[PDB]
Amino acid sequence: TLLAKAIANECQANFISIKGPELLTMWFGESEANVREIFDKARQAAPCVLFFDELDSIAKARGGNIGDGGGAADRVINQILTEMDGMSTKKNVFIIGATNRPDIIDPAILRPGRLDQLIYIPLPDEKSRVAILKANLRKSPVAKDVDLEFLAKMTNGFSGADLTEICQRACKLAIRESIESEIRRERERQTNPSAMEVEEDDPVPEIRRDHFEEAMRFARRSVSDNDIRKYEMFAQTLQQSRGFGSFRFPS
Amino acid sequence: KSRVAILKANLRKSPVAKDVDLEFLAKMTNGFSGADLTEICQRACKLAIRESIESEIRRERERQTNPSAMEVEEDDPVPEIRRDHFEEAMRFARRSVSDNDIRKYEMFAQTLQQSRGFGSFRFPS
Amino acid sequence: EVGYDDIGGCRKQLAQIKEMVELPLRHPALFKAIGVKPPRGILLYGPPGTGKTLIARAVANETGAFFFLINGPEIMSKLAGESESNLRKAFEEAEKNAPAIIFIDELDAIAPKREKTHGEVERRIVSQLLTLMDGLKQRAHVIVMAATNRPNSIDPALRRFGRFDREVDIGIPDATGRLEILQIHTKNMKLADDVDLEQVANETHGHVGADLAALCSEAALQAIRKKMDLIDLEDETIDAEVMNSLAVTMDDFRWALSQSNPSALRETVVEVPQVTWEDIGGLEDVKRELQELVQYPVEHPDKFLKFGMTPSKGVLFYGPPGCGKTLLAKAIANECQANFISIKGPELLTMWFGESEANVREIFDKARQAAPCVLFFDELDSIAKARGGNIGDGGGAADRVINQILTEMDGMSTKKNVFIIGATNRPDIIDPAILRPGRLDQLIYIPLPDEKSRVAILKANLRKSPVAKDVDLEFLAKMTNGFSGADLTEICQRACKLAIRESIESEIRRERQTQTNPSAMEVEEDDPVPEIRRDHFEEAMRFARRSVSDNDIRKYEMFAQTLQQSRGFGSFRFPS
Ligand SMILES: Cc1cc(OCc2nnc(SC3CCCC3)n2-c2cccnc2)ccc1-c1ccc(S(C)(=O)=O)cc1
Ligand SMILES: Cc1cc(OCc2nnc(SC3CCCC3)n2-c2cccnc2)ccc1-c1ccc(S(C)(=O)=O)cc1
Ligand SMILES: Nc1ncnc2c1ncn2[C@@H]1O[C@H](COP(=O)(O)OP(=O)(O)O)[C@@H](O)[C@H]1O
Repeated sequence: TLLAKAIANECQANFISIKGPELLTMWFGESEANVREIFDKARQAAPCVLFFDELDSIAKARGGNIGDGGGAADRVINQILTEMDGMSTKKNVFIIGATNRPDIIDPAILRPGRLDQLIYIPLPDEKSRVAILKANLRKSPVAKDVDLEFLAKMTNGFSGADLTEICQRACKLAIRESIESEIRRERERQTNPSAMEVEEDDPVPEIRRDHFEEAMRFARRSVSDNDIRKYEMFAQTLQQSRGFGSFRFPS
Repeated sequence: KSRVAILKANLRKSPVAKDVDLEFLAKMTNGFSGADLTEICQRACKLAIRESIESEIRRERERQTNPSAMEVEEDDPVPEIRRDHFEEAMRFARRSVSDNDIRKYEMFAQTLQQSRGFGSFRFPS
Repeated sequence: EVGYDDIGGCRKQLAQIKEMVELPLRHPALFKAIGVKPPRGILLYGPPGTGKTLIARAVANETGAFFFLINGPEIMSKLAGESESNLRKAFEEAEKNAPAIIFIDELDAIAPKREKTHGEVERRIVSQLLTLMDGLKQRAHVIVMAATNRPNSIDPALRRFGRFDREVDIGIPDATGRLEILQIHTKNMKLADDVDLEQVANETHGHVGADLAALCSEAALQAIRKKMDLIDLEDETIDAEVMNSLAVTMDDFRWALSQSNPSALRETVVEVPQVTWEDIGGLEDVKRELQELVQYPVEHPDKFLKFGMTPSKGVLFYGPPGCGKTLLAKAIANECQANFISIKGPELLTMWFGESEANVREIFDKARQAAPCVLFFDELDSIAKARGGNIGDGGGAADRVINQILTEMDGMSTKKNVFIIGATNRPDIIDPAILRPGRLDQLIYIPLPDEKSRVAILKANLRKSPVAKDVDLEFLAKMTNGFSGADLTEICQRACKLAIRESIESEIRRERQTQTNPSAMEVEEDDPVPEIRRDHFEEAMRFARRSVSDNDIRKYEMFAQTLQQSRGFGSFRFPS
């Protein structure tokens, strides 16, 4: 989702995001004409990047291992395909689809004239992890003592969500410690009224190494290696053959 | 290159005319296995042998009717596997290994791969 | 005034209207001495903005008939009890100036009742209009033409004999008609030399005559905004020479096209496909068979009648995806110069999910109106796949949409012009009833393109792109042992993409070089990559892939030999 937003920002084009709950609502309510309205709205706001976040939600709702007796076709995806086929006229709307379950996605979605350009987003690398940590912690006051590159490198396979959770937990620990400390310090001034008022400011003005260590103590890898293995399988399921790698013209 | 080498090795014993461009045959065989190339070579040799036996026999059958009739010229109707024999062989060319089970082999090779994320590993300087 | 020249689009229904109305109007005295009933009413229907009123006015002017226009809401906006007076007076006045043409624009407002018929006064208006329309005493020559978006929107009694007994669907103009509409709408703006109106016409798919006029006006306004505003020299009346100095550039038209929003892109297209047999490199047996089945009954109907044989009006293409079945259908339609209607799978799936199969009736009626036509049901197996294919539903292959299609086909053949073509990538799951006689019985198998076919496909895909003569195409086609048409198209597109990226990156760097190091003398070396080269194609082929596996080709071969002509009659000889 962030990548789609960034690409929209670079082109300075309007961004429309259709999350999975909206698609599920259209599917449960048997109201797919909303797809027509959504596409018309995207057409009006041109240049736009129409992003269908978590497009595989309907397939998951119907199953995924056994599912319904019928095929992958569903009402909402069929309407989306009809709108896309009737699209391209506008020359401005660009459809971006994100799916965590490529195996269950309808194959018709990937046919030419549809979302054919498949892009694989892998788990963030060490440098990518450092950047994600910096972005998450840009607003929060972080002490220079806490080394971020070391933390990013330490996280062997943490996802962006996992890094965000670690940062949020560290901030929560810092907030709780600051609140508890200033609360006690206020008792100390109520219990023993000091003759001269001299506030020492905040006992914890910025996030320190100990906060991050305690937060990382609870760090967790949300994404298991088996689902990464399935994604690697699909990626190599879009394999460019194995006999043309040396293709040379006759000269 | 491996296909060219396999074709050369299979045809070393058989007398193959220099005119036949074996590299073209190897490159045209997109995904044939070694067994398929050996089968093609064997079929070409069989075609050459059948043609030689039929032509020499039919010549002898006609010649034997008149005693000493035609000259004593020692003709070899087919003395080497010709190009037409190789086209004859390729007409029956078959792909033994389907792309799906090659997919399965590459799948097992990926599963055996050393995970991911340790490529950039470097000791601290 | 307005005439046939003003009427653009060359959509070939204006000719039909002419043939309809000359003698009733051009030769009115002739019908006095001959006992024949002329066309009392003609119902022109189609998408709004298609020039129906313009067509009626042009016909009235070119035939000399007194044209009378009865605006729908003009009478509807009048007070109840006196609007009926307006309609009656309109008919009387048109009666006085015999011959006369009475045009009722927006007829779906005066008589919108589709048997729902809400209200009270509107029922009076519809009934009185019915009395007047049926009250034509066949005296004089008043012809009542009406405009309506769709035939079913107006009251059915208006559609009955003697009120509106014949209908013409003006429909959306086509590329040729879009170009002619652009020419008619661009004749006094002094169009620039660079702009040709041909590229704009091709890119103008989905627009109507009103849309074309609006796009031209928007381009003119962009030209006026770009120039002559900077100078800001304005008076009560802009100087003619100053305004003439400007020329509408291609960029302005491109921006206008970007800002078009055509008013009915979704409407179904009835157009003669521009595809030709050249695009498909082969299928000679298939090409000849298609030529037979479609072209022979019409080119030589007499010989078909002589032997008492009724030609099959249905053909079902089966084969792997991306082999050109849709293109083959378009080519066969083009050779016969017959309108082509394509019903893709999404439409069938929409009708099935929505439980609305009456659309099949509407589709068949539209195909019937646009005769000669080739009604193609692309990817007809979509519903079967949606319901399953290996296990599927508990029921059989029968489904609502296919059943409606079968009913329409059984009720078809009367028209003698509509030809049904079906394409399916899963012949095994297709309903058997589809293949019964009187249906799509002629099964045609489209195999993977051969080496020569592959060469032709590559040439067709790369015809527009600048391809260097160095890159040998026959070698590439031969190299691709089993690539489908889609695979070859993907390879060509990837090569073009690589060339475009390289050209963009190179000229971008070259521009840095001038910005970083301003050269004393400006001497552009032109484009660093002017055409697609061997290296681009080699890199693209590096990613070439075979979409169609050999196992699905094996299943198609099985079905093909599942239509096996026995094994004992091959030597059948008569006793002599
Ligand atoms: C020239 C051209 C431009 C185009 O459109 C460009 C465009 N403008 N705004 C946008 S959208 C906005 C941008 C950021 C967010 C979205 N786009 C656009 C188009 C496609 C993909 N992404 C963007 C289409 C098609 C063509 C052409 C190509 C070949 C030929 S011929 C007969 O073979 O010689 C004729 C016509
Ligand atoms: C003579 C005839 C013509 C016909 O129709 C010809 C036709 N015209 N436009 C078209 S359509 C257009 C053409 C290109 C796209 C579609 N067609 C047509 C008909 C069938 C298949 N394809 C086209 C039907 C049936 C007959 C006859 C055959 C035998 C007998 S008897 C009693 O046994 O002696 C009586 C009548
Ligand atoms: N083929 C054409 N040639 C010239 N003008 C056209 C054409 N098609 C549509 N128009 C424009 O459409 C405008 C209004 O459309 P109209 O003729 O009233 O059809 P409708 O009543 O169905 O909306 C006209 O003012 C005319 O300029």
